[PDB]
Amino acid sequence: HMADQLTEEQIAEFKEAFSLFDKDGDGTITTKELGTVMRSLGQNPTEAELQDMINEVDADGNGTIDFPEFLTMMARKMKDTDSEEEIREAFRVFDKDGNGYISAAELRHVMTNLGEKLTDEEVDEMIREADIDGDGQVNYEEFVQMMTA
Amino acid sequence: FFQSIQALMQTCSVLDLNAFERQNKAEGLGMVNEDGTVINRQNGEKVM
Ligand SMILES: [Ca+2]
Ligand SMILES: [Ca+2]
Ligand SMILES: [Ca+2]
Ligand SMILES: [Ca+2]
Repeated sequence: HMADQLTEEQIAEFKEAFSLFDKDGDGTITTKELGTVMRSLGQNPTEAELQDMINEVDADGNGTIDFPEFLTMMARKMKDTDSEEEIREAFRVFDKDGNGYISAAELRHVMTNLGEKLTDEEVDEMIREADIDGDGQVNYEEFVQMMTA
Repeated sequence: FFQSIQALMQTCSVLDLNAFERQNKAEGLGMVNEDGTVINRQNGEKVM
């Protein structure tokens, strides 16, 4: 949903961008309006591709781009940036310091913040399971292949 | 009066396993809202 993907500030910024394209203010983006801003940016496209880049996001097929369609375009662009990198943030939650290894103390820190509590001994049980190298720290490579700590 | 009473009694709900099964899956998803985050919203029970 747009509320999940976009914040109030981003919606305001997109509206200003939409109004930059819509010099008329009627609420729709025509080919000439889209072509004008492209020339200001240096590009000189033809109407054949200019229509194509409109039809690619025009939902109702009226031939013009309104704000609901403009927001829907930007909502997809924000969403599809992250595809499978969600494990990177999950790794950094356990990795407080910022290096490439998860320490037992760092695993204690996240477990302390979470509801479940450890008796300072079973923390070694799952870290040695995740850490195959046996160095006492779980790196990023060990975390993605199998997640226990 | 009695036609209304009889109709009301026929619309009274009983234990529905299909509704119960749906709720168990629904509570297992753990949904949240956009503006902030709701902790397992307690919207109306659908079993009786
Ligand atoms: Ca216009
Ligand atoms: Ca349209
Ligand atoms: Ca670390
Ligand atoms: Ca290791």
